[PDB]
Amino acid sequence: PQITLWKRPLVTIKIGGQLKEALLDTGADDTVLEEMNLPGRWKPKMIGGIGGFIKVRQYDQILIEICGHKAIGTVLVGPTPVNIIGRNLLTQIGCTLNF
Amino acid sequence: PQITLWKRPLVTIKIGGQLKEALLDTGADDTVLEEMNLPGRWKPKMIGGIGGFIKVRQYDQILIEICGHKAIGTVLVGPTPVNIIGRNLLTQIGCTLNF
Ligand SMILES: CCOP(=O)(COc1ccc(C[C@H](NC(=O)O[C@H]2CO[C@H]3OCC[C@H]32)[C@H](O)CN(CC(C)C)S(=O)(=O)c2ccc([C@H](C)O)cc2)cc1)OCC
Repeated sequence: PQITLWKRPLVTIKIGGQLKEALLDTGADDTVLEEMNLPGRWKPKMIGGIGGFIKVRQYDQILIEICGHKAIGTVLVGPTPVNIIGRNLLTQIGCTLNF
Repeated sequence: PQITLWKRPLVTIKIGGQLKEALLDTGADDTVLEEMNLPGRWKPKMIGGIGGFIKVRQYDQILIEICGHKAIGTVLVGPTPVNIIGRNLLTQIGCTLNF
């Protein structure tokens, strides 16, 4: 689909078998989701945003379906203010900016 | 044009008579620019994201040119780590997400 930006580009995602809402975020290198339970191993990681750094849990090679498009990649889980889909997965679903 | 997301969507902007590099950021409601001493009145504001909040100065009705496309709107100035073009201006240049 084509998504305009008059509203926040929020979409429904499916991860770990559960539905959530997430923001398509071209300014994010990586994908960061609010605190949740995901199966499998994970490693601690740090990520920095506009206000500083936070501790996240890094889950690699995670299946995630974004607006009907499948991706398999890295998902960071931690105290982000909002579920954000970053470029690591936006590229997988073929997302581009156009103007 | 069409901008793929393999790398950060960085573009040249013109503001306050100066050229700068800025990120086309669909995850940003508003536009946040590096410290610059723009003329005119402003009001203080707090904006937050990953890692907490920072203090910025809000200027209204500021003209920005983004890849040759002109836009006019609110710009927040402060110690942001990167220049962020948000939806308030991205809409004005007809920017969409597409997949
Ligand atoms: C020298 C390098 O600096 P740095 O590493 C941080 O640099 C960056 C800082 C911020 C961004 C943009 C930001 N992206 C990330 O947070 O992405 C995270 C995850 O993926 C990683 O890639 C990039 C960073 C990591 C979002 O797109 C937009 N945000 C909102 C989302 C969170 C809802 S927002 O910015 O908070 C924000 C909030 C309110 C408003 C107005 C008020 O509406 C405008 C903008 C990009 C790079 O230093 C660390 C201290």
